[PDB]
Amino acid sequence: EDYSVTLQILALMTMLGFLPAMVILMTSFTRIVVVMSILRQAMGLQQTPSNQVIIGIALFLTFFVMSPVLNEINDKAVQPYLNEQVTAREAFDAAQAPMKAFMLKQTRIKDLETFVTMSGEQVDNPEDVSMAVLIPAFITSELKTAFQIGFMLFLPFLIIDLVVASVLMAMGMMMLSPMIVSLPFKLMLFVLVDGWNLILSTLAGSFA
Amino acid sequence: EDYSVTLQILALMTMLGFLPAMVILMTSFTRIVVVMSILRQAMGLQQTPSNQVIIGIALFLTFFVMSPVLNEINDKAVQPYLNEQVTAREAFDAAQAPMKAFMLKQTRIKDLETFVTMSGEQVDNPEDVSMAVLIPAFITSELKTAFQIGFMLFLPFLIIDLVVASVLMAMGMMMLSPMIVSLPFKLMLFVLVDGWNLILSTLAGSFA
Amino acid sequence: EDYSVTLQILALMTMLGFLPAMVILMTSFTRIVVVMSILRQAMGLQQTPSNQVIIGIALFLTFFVMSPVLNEINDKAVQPYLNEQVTAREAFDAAQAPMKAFMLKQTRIKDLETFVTMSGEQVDNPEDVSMAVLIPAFITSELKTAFQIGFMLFLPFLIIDLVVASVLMAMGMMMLSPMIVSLPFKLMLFVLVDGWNLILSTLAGSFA
Amino acid sequence: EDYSVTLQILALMTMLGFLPAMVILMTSFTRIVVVMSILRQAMGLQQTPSNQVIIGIALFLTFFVMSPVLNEINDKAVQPYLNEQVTAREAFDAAQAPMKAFMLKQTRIKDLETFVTMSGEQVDNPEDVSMAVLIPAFITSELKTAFQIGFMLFLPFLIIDLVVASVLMAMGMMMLSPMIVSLPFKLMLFVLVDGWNLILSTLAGSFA
Amino acid sequence: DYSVTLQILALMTMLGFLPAMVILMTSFTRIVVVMSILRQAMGLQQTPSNQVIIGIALFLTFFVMSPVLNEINDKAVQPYLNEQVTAREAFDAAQAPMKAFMLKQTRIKDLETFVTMSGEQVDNPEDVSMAVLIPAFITSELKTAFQIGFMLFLPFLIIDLVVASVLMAMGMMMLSPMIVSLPFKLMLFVLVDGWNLILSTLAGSFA
Amino acid sequence: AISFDNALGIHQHTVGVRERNAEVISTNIAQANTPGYKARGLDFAKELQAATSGKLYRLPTQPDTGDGNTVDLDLERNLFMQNQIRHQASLDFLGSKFKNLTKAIKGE
Amino acid sequence: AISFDNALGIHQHTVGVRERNAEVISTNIAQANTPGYKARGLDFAKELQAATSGDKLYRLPTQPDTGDGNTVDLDLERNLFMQNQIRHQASLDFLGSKFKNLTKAIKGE
Amino acid sequence: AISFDNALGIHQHTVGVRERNAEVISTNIAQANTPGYKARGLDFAKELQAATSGDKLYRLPTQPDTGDGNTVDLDLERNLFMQNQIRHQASLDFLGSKFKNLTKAIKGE
Amino acid sequence: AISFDNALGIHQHTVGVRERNAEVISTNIAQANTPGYKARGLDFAKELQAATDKLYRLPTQPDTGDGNTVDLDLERNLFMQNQIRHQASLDFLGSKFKNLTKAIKGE
Amino acid sequence: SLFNVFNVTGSAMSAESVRLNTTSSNLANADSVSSSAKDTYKARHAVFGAELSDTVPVKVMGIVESDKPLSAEYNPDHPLANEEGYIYKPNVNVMEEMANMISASRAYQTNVQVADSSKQMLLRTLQMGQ
Amino acid sequence: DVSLSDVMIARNKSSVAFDATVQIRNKLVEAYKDLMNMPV
Amino acid sequence: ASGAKVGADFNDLLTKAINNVNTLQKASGDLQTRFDRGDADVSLSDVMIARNKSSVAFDATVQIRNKLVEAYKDLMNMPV
Amino acid sequence: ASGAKVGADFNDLLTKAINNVNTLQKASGDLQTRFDRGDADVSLSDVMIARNKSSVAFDATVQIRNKLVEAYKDLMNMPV
Amino acid sequence: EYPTSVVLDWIANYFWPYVRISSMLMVMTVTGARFVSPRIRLYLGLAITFAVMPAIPAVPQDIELLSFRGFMTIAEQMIIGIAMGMVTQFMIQTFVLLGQILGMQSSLLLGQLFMFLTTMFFLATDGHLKMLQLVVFSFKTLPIGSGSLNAVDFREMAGWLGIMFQTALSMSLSGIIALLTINLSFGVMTRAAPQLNIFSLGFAFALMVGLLLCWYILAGLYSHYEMFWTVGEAQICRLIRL
Repeated sequence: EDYSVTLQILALMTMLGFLPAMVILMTSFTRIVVVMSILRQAMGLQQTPSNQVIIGIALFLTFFVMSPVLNEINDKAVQPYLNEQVTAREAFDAAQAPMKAFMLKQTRIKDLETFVTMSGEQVDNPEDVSMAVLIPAFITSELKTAFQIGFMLFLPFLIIDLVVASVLMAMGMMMLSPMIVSLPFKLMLFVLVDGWNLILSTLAGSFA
Repeated sequence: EDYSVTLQILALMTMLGFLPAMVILMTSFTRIVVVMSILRQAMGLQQTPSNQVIIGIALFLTFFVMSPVLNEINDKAVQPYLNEQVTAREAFDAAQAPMKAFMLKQTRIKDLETFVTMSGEQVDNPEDVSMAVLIPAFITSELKTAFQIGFMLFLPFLIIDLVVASVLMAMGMMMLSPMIVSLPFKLMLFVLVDGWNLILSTLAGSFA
Repeated sequence: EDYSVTLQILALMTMLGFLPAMVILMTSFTRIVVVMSILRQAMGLQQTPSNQVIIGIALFLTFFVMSPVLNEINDKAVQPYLNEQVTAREAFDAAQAPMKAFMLKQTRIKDLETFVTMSGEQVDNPEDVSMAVLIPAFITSELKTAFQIGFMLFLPFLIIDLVVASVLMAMGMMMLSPMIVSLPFKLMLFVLVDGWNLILSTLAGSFA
Repeated sequence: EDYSVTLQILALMTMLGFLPAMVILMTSFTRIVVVMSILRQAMGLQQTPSNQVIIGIALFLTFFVMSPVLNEINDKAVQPYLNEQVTAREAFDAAQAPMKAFMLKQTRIKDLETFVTMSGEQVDNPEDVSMAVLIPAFITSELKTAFQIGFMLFLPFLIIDLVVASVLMAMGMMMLSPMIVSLPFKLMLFVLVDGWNLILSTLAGSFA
Repeated sequence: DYSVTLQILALMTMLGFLPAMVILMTSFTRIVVVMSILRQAMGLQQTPSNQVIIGIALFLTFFVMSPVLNEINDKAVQPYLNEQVTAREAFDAAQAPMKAFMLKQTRIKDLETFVTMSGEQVDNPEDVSMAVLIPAFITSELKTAFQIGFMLFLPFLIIDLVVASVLMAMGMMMLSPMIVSLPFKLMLFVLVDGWNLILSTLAGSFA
Repeated sequence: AISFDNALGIHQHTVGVRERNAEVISTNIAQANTPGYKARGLDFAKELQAATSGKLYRLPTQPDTGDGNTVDLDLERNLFMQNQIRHQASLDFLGSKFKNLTKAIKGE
Repeated sequence: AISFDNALGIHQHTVGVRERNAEVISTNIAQANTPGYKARGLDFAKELQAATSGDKLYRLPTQPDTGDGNTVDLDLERNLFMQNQIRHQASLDFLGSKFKNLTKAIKGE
Repeated sequence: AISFDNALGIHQHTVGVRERNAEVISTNIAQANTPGYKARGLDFAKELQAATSGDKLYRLPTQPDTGDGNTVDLDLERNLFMQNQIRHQASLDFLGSKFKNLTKAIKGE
Repeated sequence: AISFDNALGIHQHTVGVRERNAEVISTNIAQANTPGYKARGLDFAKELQAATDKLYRLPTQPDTGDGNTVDLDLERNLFMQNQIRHQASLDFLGSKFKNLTKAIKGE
Repeated sequence: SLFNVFNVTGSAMSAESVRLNTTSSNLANADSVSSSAKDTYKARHAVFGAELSDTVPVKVMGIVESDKPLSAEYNPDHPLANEEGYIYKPNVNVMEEMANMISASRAYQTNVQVADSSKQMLLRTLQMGQ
Repeated sequence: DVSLSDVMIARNKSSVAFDATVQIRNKLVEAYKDLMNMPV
Repeated sequence: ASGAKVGADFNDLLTKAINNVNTLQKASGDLQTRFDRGDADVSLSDVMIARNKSSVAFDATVQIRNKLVEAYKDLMNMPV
Repeated sequence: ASGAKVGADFNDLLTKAINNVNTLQKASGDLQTRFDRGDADVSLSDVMIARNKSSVAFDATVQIRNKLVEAYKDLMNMPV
Repeated sequence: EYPTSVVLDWIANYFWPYVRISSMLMVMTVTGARFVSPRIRLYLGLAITFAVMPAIPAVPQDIELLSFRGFMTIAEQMIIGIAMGMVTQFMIQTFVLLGQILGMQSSLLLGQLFMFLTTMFFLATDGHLKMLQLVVFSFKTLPIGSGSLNAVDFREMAGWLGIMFQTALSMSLSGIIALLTINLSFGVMTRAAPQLNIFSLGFAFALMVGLLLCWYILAGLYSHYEMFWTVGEAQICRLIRL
């Protein structure tokens, strides 16, 4: 009944091939990158942080926030499987469940309702919905949540820029572009409040 | 005299080889991808949603909206074939028929008219046209339909952009860039209108 | 005299290897490919039609526009060949003539004159030039003809961009990018004119 | 002492292995590709001419300009070798001499001086250097010559880009992209000047 | 000594490691990196192409390392063909000319770092084992290639800054400076006879 | 044109005919002791032509001993030996036709 | 799972036992003419069990010896050696296919 | 210089000549008892030269015939047939290697 | 090193000596009846030295007026031994190239 | 270790070779009266041995003379006779030498087959996993 | 003390183990390179 | 324990095997030439045994060499 | 120690091996054609020894060429 | 012995240390550059692992090469290597951040000028040698068998974005104030006549001063790099628990 060693290896290599998809569609990678995309866009820098470090910080942030779920998968699924306590079929299910639970904690009821009706299936409990339908609902909630956080992050930088523009216009110099003057002020206020540490607390802790 | 088992396998392996072509031309993938592309460019974000996430969302959406035709293929061409009830040649026709019907429901008669004349075949009824003629007509109709939906979603973001520019020009701060201030309002409108759930629901309901 | 069966297979299997080369050099694939790229550049979207879709439409159209040539190849070459009415030598020459006639009809005299003087051969009439001197000339003329058609399509979108840019400048907002504002109107112009049917019909009709 | 038939077959079957190296190093294929590569970058289109079409035209061009050397090889080395007039080594030397004359004709002295000193051999006349020291000197000369030709062709398109960008700044519309509003004029200049014929003619002319 | 059948198998096997020997023991590494860095310096991305870059390096690594091949031939190849030396002694006789060349073309600091990492006690630089000299050689040659290559980058970066500032002076903020700088980047390289200048210095750089 | 009738030649039919000729010789050897049996031969030229586009009696060298049997056993052995040699050659020719045919369609 | 034991099975221990049996059978054939030598037998089931996790059996003669005392029936020894070689070839094919399938899955080729 | 004549040497002609010699020897063995039949012999040097760049001789008897006129020494004919058969096979091995050497040079394997 | 002289050993010369030895024994058997012929023997060590001769055999029994010193019992045994050893030399020298080719090709 | 069968089969080949040499000497000296009555040739026979302390090699433990009494013949004409005109001859029995010749040759060639087949098993082992 | 079966099994086990670790390393690196080359 | 000890242990295993194969090849060569020169103390059976073992021993050497090269060729074609 | 000097030296080394292979093949062919034409003073052993030498020599020439061509392709096709 | 143990251990004792070394190189500033070919980088990783092998302790024999536990070991060796590599990328891109903030404030590619010079700083200060010394030290204090980056290491590495801005602002604070005060002074001084304005005339003035200030920035940039490297090196040792 249990999959043979040859077939289990084939399944293992298959999931490694789809590993980039699982990061950007099932884990918290999508929300972090979108929020960090807003932060770069909000400040006057266009490509200054560069794409490489943002993804690298996002990957490390995901491993931080996915550590509880990854450890739960390790304990429940990997440990019985390594010790040959359980078969491969049930070990795979034991690993799938923590991922499903985490995606439910970061989704909305309205999003699930739309896709479960879209799939044209019958279900009564959100806890046993197929992962094929949970994934589109999860990322849709993630994109909406990220836009909410990004909108809140965009407001203080908009506040600073509007104040500087008003001050320059009030002083009478209708000739100077507000962006050049406002950029150091936005950066200074981003540093002396330790903005990134605050963003870490409101982003890593946003999942719970 | 159905195709021999060796030829039947050779045909099926060829269809898997053209699987990207079938998805990107014969399915709903193209229209969803284009509409998402227009929406992303409509806002101030260049590639914040990222290309992999956009295609990932579209792949799940195009699978859900085509579940009815996928089931019809299974219930009329796969199960009779596996139960040894239909000739393999008949089963291939039974699978192609629902796919042709679905593509005809989402095509424009002008697209059929120009391609039928282009192919130079004397066919009158708009149901017995070849797949060689139907597929270019279908993909042409999907591109035009996506542009119409893309323009529809673009207008509210154009309204916000003009209002912000007009208000800034009213105060005489012509040097201030309207795009930096416009973006948080574009995120604001799209999130309190529940845009992500709304657009994917409309795209799902569009194919009918 | 007549090539042996083993040699006939070797020659035929050789031409399958050069099939991609003959498509992009000796058919209508290149001109249609270039025009869509210029048409895509004219509109604000740079990757919305998608390379795979554009090549897919180009492959379908080049099948429709080369059908008179292919049918002549079938009738003149293959049918006498399969019925053992002509040798392998005559069949290959009979297949080359309709293909050469198609390329001669779409070429330019000056391009033919340029390569004839370069090849150092004594040619009395264009309708008997060698194949090696026609292929570079045919692809040269197709590229030039493609640019002329692309310039025709570029102007209407350029006019819209110029119109909207000047209107925004008249109202005093010199910081709002005309590209964002112009994009919805560029898409609409391509829609209510039925661009995806008008452009393709002209491209197919440009070889008649 | 002429080599055995088995060695001679093994010797010229190795030449087929090194055939791609000869084209990219000892022939005119290098300069023609570079000039058309720079020409493509001069116009707004990024990859419209495509790499395969560029190589295809280059292969036809390098075949037409190397015909005198190929004819000389056949009429000095191949024919005596097939007719048992000379041995294998004499045929090999007779084939190399026209090839060396072509590389030395289109090379630079300083490039020859640079490489003869590094190798460390006595030279009193240009026609005494080994092919091992002529190949790197020839390709260096071709790259410099190709860059000079590319610079000339680039200038007229640079003038158009400066004019169209300056005119837009004259009206005061800085946000409008010069690149989009300059592509139709860059393409049209290449048309009415008939670039695809004279540029290839100059490349053929430059080698003789 | 090893039997005739075995020592034929030995040379046949290491005949396939010839690309491995070239990359990490001779001057192929430094030239390719400098060529690659200079290729990125101009606006052209792959105009020189990889095959031409390699072909120039292969010719250069033969002319420059020609003294190394001379010593190996006369000290290892010649004695072996005259039966004046055995298989192992001939192989050792070939390592010494190549180990000497690699030792003199590395940095003290890198060798000091590697002997510490390798955990072997060696009192003088000229007695280090080849197992630790090979990584030390390529690490130092990488630093040399990067330092040489980026200095060649500087004149082409000067042109970019000049043209970009000039375009921004007139308010033409949307014109991309890279397309304007590209014709002038090529001209600077051809006016200074770049393809001869870099190769002459690269050849003379080794010892 | 490319077809098996032009690629295989007559070797597709020759192999079959020689198998029949083996049976004809075999039934002659078995019936050597049966009185009243007349040795029968097969005309290869005529049989091959019939197969391509679609049982004679052998004359005795000496009178029979009285049984009525005209089977010369030493002649049958000689004919069977030659037929077996040429049958192997026919297989060699016909088999090589397919192998050279496969090499062309595969390119190596 | 995913281990060489669970993947190869008993085809790795069986090969060793089959080679052990061939050494025993060849010994009986060589020692056929030695007087007083008693034919040696091997139990495959016990040997396989010992190999998987980790005594002298003699073969009863079919007929009395002619006086020397040697109970080696060379007719039987050849038959057993022929059988042992065939089953050993199958075991190599069985064990060899275990590695090929493992390599096929880990590389998708 | 690459041509079949240069690559196959004289071995493409020797096989046919030794086949001819076998026929000449065989008809001497078969016609040993026919009276009036003179044993025939084929000169190898002449026949090979004729084949290379484009008429069987008579064999002198070592002893007089016994009154039938037949000069076939069946003792000698067997010896020549055996020698020709061995030399025919040796030429086949030489000629066969000529094609194999060409094939491995062309295919590089 | 790595030369045919060392790869083949002395097996390249032994095959030739066994052919010469077989020729001499064939001569002795044929000339057994011709009077006055003295049996010829070949010394193996001499051709060994020639690699890195044609002696006479002293009879064990007197002649019978012929003067022929050929013992047909001895010649048959010496021809049988030489033929057996000749095949072994072919096997030894033949396997020298088979191992040599396997080393070069690796297969 | 890798060639245990070869050491056993090869030992049999060397063992059975000695028995054939001993048989040849017995038949070639069946009529050698020699001199005296104690220096007379006697039939020799090899002794095979197997030390069973896997594989048990066969080792020849020396040549042993037969214990059969010498064949006496009355011949008061041979100058090497004795007081009673008797010449003692070797105790070689032709029938037992013929049987040994048959037994030695067949057993020797049987071990050739085992040794030859043992190499095939080793060659097939190298093809495992290929 | 060792036989060809042990040598061949050791060779096959080493080949399978080496092929296993290389491919998994390749898969993970390709996954890393895909993540790095994405539009932020 | 360090990783060099494992590497040295692996190196000594390969060196020991090569010496064992070389010992068999030289042993077979001497027995072949001893019987070929005409020495009467050498048996054809022992010679055939000697060259059988050397041939098998070298064939094992070839198989290990090919696997090592294939692994290295596999190794160099990897993302890095 | 000049580029031309070493280039000539390795060319001399390379052409010496090619001439050595050519000598073996010509000698093998010469022995075959003399024995095949009927020369009495040519032994089959000399013919077979020579043609075995040529096969081994030519086999090494092809294998060495394959190593050099593969090595050349490896350096030219590397992802610079 | 059974030869399986000897051959398997060496592959386990070599590839696993190599994976960590190779993974650091592909993310490293210099060895992970686009100029070098993968083949040269591959040989460098092979040569470094072979040379530093004596200093690497023997890996535990409990974990099998073909097992899921061994598969996890390969992944966690890469994570350690990428952690060191990302730190080096963080420093260089922070200088790229320093270049672009000055360029943006200069009314304006300037990041490349700082990126190239910072790469020279990395090479001249033997930064590559120190990283190689760090990874071999990681083998000692952070064994291959038991040990991997914990959650705290991920959070510390994720917090380096704030390190970028704080360090970049600290380097440019003196210059950015100078850029603002001269532009504000130019604005107020020419505000008397609204006919002149600045627009493009202000573009020319701003960029000339901005380039001049970058000349001042390069004059004292080395000291900032030395302090920055100490912060980064301390983070790396924290990851490897040294």
